Amino acid sequence: QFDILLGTYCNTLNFVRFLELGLSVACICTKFP
Amino acid sequence: VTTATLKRQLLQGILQIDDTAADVPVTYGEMVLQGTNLVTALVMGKAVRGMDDVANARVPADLVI
Amino acid sequence: ELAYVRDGVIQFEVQQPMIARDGPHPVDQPVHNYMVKRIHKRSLSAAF
Repeated sequence: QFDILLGTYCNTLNFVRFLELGLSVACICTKFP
Repeated sequence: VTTATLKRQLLQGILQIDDTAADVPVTYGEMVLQGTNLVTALVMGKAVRGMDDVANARVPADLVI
Repeated sequence: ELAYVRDGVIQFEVQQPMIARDGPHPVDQPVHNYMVKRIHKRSLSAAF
């Protein structure tokens, strides 16, 4: 008898545009040292 | 997947035929069997399938929207 | 080269985004949990 392993797969999720929408329509970035 | 009288009632009520012909591509994939599999099986007994992380025909059908 | 597999073990890894907050509520830290499972093998019979 013997055992055979299939393998290991990693999840590759996607993303959405947030840098040009969330920081442009909701909040405004302004540096103030 | 629908059948029986449920399919008939669906097509009578809300489902309408849009397409008549469709094609299905054929894709076959064979894994590599050349390497250290034979020696590792004869010295150990078990095998591990690695190499997973580095870094036509016309058949009628009906489609609804 | 298909033969008996005698079931086996599996492993999955899905990235889950965390949250950031502060105040009276205690802070939250990311955690990792791994759960193992098994498989079932069917039987095929055909004779005349």
